[PDB]
Amino acid sequence: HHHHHHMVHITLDRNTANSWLIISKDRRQVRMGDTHQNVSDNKERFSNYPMVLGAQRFSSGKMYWEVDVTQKEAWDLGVCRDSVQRKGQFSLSPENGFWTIWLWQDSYEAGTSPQTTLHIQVPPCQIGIFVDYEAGVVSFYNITDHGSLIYTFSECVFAGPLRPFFNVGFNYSGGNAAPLKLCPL
Ligand SMILES: COCc1nnc(N)s1
Repeated sequence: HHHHHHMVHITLDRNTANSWLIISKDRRQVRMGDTHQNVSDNKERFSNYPMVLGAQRFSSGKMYWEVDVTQKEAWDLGVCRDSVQRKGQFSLSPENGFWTIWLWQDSYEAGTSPQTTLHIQVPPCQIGIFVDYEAGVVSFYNITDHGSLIYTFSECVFAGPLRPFFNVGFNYSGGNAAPLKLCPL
């Protein structure tokens, strides 16, 4: 791919984070804390899952960013509508306003309904996410494997402003404490 030149500087929005997340001072890293992080509750916070949004909102153009997933066992990444549900249980699907992939139990899947099996030969340490708003495209790239394509959502019906979307995953196993990190340009 040749998408690197649409690179954007993404920062995390503390106000949207689940109350157990810890976001770094530079707003570029997030990890699961071992307890409630002593913040007040608000209507923006994801209640049920260890999720957080980027601060940036996109309604046009082409955007590209990269996320470090080194040594994590579980995570979700992609984009979502600014108006996605925050409270209670929900599935990650385009019908619910999410364009995502994930790692779970040693398999990678795209968040279609129902979910789609991904075929990745080289487990990624860094993921590139590309959004073309006008074209209705969200694509994922394996930075560890020379930028190879992972998955493309096409004919996307965004139906609103988009935000970068992150899930650090639970850490029931004691093997998923590592952060998600936004990689430098
Ligand atoms: C000010 O926030 C009001 C709230 N209502 N539901 C929550 N989860 S917190």
